[PDB]
Amino acid sequence: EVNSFSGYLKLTDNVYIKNADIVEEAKKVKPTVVVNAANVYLKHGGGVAGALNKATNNAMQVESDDYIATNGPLKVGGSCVLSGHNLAKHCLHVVGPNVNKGEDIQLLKSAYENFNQHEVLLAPLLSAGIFGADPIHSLRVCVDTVRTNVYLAVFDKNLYDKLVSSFLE
Ligand SMILES: CC(C)[C@H](Nc1ncnc2[nH]c(S(C)(=O)=O)cc12)c1ccc2c(c1)S(=O)(=O)CCC2
Repeated sequence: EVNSFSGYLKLTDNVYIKNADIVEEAKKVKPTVVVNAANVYLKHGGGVAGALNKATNNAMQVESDDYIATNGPLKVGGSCVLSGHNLAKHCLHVVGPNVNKGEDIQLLKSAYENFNQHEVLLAPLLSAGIFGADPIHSLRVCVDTVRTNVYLAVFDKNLYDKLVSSFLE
């Protein structure tokens, strides 16, 4: 079956959320698009990007190095479409701002705007974790910006519960 997301809670008409590991969701669902929380040189060294690369047995990193050699780095707030390998038809590599490294939080709107070129996506919460954005603010920007159908996988029950409570205020 196509895009068989299960156990998500619908927040708005086009935003759904689950307490789940995006790598395990991608292997089960085989979505048309999985979003990677990338950096501008597509170096998948840890966190979500490192885990998605490891699940492709490093094929995503080799493909990413070839893209950067020909095209140069991405900009913060930008994206590129590459192969999904065994995880999806396509991977949309999106660069959210890293607030812990001084990047502008306003670019989080530009980052989520890349999702609107794809009808259905499996995604992480952009700029959260060690990128330093406030995760409740990242969910609000996602809900206000994305107009296509996005399934957010957030792999922490404590954070998932705080995000659903904040949305339902
Ligand atoms: C907030 C946090 C619970 C979330 N983590 C995750 N969310 C969803 N699926 C996950 N799998 C794994 S794993 C066990 O394969 O490493 C982690 C994970 C997350 C969301 C966004 C970002 C990060 C982390 S980061 O990697 O710190 C920096 C880039 C932006």
